[PDB]
Amino acid sequence: NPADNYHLARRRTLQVVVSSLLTEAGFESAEKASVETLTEMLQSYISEIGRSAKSYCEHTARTQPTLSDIVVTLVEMGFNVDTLPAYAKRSQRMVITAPPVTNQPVTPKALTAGQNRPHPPHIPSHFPEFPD
Amino acid sequence: LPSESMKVVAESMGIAQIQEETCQLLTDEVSYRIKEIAQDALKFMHMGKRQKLTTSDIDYALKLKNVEPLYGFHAQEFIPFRFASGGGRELYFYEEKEVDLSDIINTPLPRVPLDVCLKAHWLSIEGCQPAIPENPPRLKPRSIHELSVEQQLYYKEITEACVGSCEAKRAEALQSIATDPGLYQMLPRFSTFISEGVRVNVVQNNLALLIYLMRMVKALMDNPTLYLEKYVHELIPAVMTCIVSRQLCLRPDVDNHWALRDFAARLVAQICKHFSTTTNNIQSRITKTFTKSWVDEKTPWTTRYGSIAGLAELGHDVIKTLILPRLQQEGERIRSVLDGPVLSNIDRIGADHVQSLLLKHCAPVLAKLRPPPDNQDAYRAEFGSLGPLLCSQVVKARAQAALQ
Amino acid sequence: HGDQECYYQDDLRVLSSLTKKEHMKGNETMLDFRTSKFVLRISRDSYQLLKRHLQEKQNNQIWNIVQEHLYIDIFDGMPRSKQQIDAMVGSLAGEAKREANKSKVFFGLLKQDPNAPPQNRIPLPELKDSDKLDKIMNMKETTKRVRLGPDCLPSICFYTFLNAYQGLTAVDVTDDSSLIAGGFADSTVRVWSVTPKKLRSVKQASDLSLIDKESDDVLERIMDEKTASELKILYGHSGPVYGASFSPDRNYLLSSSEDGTVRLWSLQTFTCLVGYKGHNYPVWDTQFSPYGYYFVSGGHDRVARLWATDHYQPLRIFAGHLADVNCTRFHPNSNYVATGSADRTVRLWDVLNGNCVRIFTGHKGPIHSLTFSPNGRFLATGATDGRVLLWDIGHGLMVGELKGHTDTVCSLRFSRDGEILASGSMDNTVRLWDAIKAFEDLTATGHINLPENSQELLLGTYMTKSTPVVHLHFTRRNLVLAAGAYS
Amino acid sequence: PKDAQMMAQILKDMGITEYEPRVINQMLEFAFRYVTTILDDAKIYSSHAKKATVDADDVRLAIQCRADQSFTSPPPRDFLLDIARQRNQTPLPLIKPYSGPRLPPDRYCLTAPNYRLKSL
Amino acid sequence: TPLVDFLMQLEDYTPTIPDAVTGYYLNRAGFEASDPRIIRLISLAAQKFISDIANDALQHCKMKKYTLTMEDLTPALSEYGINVKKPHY
Repeated sequence: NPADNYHLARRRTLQVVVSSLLTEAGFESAEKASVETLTEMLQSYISEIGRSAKSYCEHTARTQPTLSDIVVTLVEMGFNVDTLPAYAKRSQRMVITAPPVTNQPVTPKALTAGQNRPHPPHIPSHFPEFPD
Repeated sequence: LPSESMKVVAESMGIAQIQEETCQLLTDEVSYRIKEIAQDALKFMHMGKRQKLTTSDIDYALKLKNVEPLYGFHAQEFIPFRFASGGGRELYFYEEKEVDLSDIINTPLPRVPLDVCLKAHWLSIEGCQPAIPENPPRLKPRSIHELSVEQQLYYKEITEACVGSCEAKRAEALQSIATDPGLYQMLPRFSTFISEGVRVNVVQNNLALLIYLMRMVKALMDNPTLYLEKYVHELIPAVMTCIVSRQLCLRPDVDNHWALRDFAARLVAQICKHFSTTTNNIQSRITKTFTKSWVDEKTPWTTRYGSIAGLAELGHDVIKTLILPRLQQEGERIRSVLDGPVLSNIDRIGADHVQSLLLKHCAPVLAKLRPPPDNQDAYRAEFGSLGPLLCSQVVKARAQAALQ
Repeated sequence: HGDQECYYQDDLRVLSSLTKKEHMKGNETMLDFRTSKFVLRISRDSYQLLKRHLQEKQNNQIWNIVQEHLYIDIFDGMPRSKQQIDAMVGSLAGEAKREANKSKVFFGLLKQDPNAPPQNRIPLPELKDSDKLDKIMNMKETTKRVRLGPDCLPSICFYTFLNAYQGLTAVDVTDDSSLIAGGFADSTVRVWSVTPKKLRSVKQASDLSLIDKESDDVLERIMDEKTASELKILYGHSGPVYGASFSPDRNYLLSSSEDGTVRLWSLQTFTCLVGYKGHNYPVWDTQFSPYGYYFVSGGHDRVARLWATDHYQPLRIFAGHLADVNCTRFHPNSNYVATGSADRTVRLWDVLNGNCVRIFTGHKGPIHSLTFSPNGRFLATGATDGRVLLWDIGHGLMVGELKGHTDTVCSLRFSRDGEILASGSMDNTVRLWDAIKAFEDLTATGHINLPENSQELLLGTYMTKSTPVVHLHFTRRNLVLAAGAYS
Repeated sequence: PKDAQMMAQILKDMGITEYEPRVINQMLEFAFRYVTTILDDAKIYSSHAKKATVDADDVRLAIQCRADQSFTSPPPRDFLLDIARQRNQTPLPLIKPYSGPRLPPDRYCLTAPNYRLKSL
Repeated sequence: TPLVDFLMQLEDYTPTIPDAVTGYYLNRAGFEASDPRIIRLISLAAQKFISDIANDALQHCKMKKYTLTMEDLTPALSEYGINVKKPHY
């Protein structure tokens, strides 16, 4: 089902991220409810710097946020931003792969080519052709 | 809510010895807030045009009532986690409640679906709804045929393209058969053209004429719109006949192109075996004809090979229960062809093909029900037909399983 | 509660929850119902039997509740039938007075029409030479425009949104069928070009400074070809975008959302220009004026604001509804704003003085679609009861009722001539109604005894494949466009 | 569960026929959050009054002091009609004929030079 | 300015969260991917927040390791001012 795969391709990528962050100097074999708790706090954290750094830049009449809008956004969430250059240069740092794409073939359809009929003058040429 | 449940929550928190009127006071307050939110989450569902009440509707209904759609955790600080939601908790009633932390990493991530695009079509053409796949659809008077002349011309073009003079013409005509929604009410004339064709096309064994008709049958079957089991009885003999009949042309060469016919033909018959199934009519009838073709004495090495192939793709259990008590007869037939000594007849070619097919089926039939121990000379208890080469085929199957 | 009418069933279940006082002190719809007066239009032949049962002191307390909480508006005429009373009731503070529906309404079109307002009544913007160039190619489309009627039924071209796994909440098409906007639940607006002409942004300010102006083609030399797509996504709402409205000059997209802001997107730079923050609550609809300067936005805070794209604050606040202003539609002369709502009333508002000049009651559910006739004399409204009620504006007698649809009628439009009203609902059907035979007949009593003309007024039903018809549009050559988000 | 079968009857009494499996799970999560913040504040109010048993007046106090802050409402009708008539009295302004793109003052719009960092 | 000198070193250094997933939850809130190094700082600031909680819940598990529980997250988030809830369903 590609309908719930719109959400589950990115939430089950955040589950691999928390599973990769709880292994770095830490756990193996965590409880199941403790993983869906922590990946819910992770999605709610990315969605909160999304809403608040957009609010801080648009308060200053801008549309896309700079660095000075996030270092005030993270201050208003209590982050202590200066410890982040040391966290980025870990030797335990890992990369979680992005999710796969549903349309792997992209163009696999031979199609059915049938043309008959024209257009009456109240239908312009850019509308689809009348069928067979 | 049940008051008993609220007592369980209260005594699991440190608040013991609560009265019933104290406990009933909790379950009418919280049952109102569930009713207040579900009535308020139905506003987002009706403004969604989705009539679904998704999990995100309660996240906006909570935020509307100035309550954090915070689930499972509540921040009395609020600053880090404001009215933005975290998407809930993916939890179940029948869950395991403990997982390994490397099981979640090693599983493949789901595919991000396609982005939203805008396609246009026609709901109505001057009042009439077209039957495109984007839409739901005394002298007696001189009668008219039930086909239109556009439909009759379409039938003539599709049938003259499906006899395979040009390959691109065939392939489109086959895709046109495979997905025309209005191909019902023309289907008697297609079934009659197939059936009649194979019967006057085996009078002289014209292999292409037959390979094209079997591809037409396969293109008729995978069309989802048309209703086929009214023509299923007519279809079964035509698909079956190409696979096991004698070849009036040359058996030795276009042997393989005839086995490729038997393949795309085993496809239509396999569809007949899997679809259209009621009690004891179709599958058991073709199984009985295949078995009395096999138990047949002095059968043609072409009919024999075709019937062997036909009984071979009957699935997992069919070769598990049928090919078992017959290895000795297969070996004796192979030994007679080998004795010859004349190689003029197609008998030697038929024998080699039959033995190879039987040996491959026997290989997994063995890989499937038993360990791969003693793969050197234990198969000599089964007349030593495939032996170590059969063991190597089983090992290749095991390697494919390891790759999976 | 059991001996009530069947069309009050969603009204009583809000009352079954209300059992405490403090539950009702924060409802603000039953708080305004308790202080207002039910209007209750009755005849004088039936009021004499009522007052001969209430003026006596045997009852003497239900008469005290009637003369405290109920208005009674008396008309001299025949007592109405039960299927005529059923057609014009269903709203809290229902069946409003005839003294509200007797004000003079300038329901005529601008340029003699005696029902037309003067051009300087509402200060409408000037007609520029590029806007005068639009009407030159508009009347070339009117040359190919077919007369629809009940015989030449129009062709419907459905523009379905195929994937749409973010829920599509708002569609608009430009007046010439050239752009299609989509408001989605993932807080995005997406403009699609439907003509074979890609969406281009204008060049940056460094590129415009080197070219020269007044080159009599500068409307092509400024368009950047480096930015040319068949789809432009607009970000900036923090919530699902519920309204979408194009401007008649094909710039200036409008969008409103759950976050309480109305946003004005440019279609020359494809950025956001203004965020209009007057509601703190979900703005359910917005629409530009048909002349393109003012716009009206209705929200959850039970008002509709009139903005002007020049002020950060509104000009008119239309604050008489008792529930959410679901729809907001301008009149074709843009002197009047019709606001349907969730308290089952439709109200016309004069742009001068902000006064409610008409109150149209008779729907059983929240009104989810309004449209005006191109004459300006009629108004079609649809709601969740599947009823399309056709109202007069000079008389507002709702001369017709169309009851073919099953679920919520979410889109209405008349033809370009006015020959056919097209209705699209959640039944996945596009019904066509004869909008000439519906108004053929068109007081002193407030009703016309409307018939059951629904069967005669149907021209077609046109079931759609699992796709709710969110928008209905009429091409200037009288071709129906519809957009749905296939589910 | 039982606490979950009553939640499907609160929705069905409100006419909600079609829902999601997790709608019930998070209304129970809100109902649990709401009762463990009434009763948490109820024993704070009981310790203020110095009684060892949290009785019904403590829950009456903790409900009406949580409903005074949490569950708000839209503004009332006598407040909306006063700010309407204060606003609708001001006449509509005239329009300058060729002012250009009609916008608010630039401190009320979102049109600024909108800078970004140099990549180095 | 250290934090400007830090962000200019992020054309390399793929972080623990991908930018296709961090950028998805930023696009959900209106934040659009202008600079990919800007995403990697937000992905680093969200890692450091989760890592500081899992490093402080480990100290509340050594006194009573080898399993993270809800009774370890409860005192770990209590100094943060966050009252975590047990599902109890």
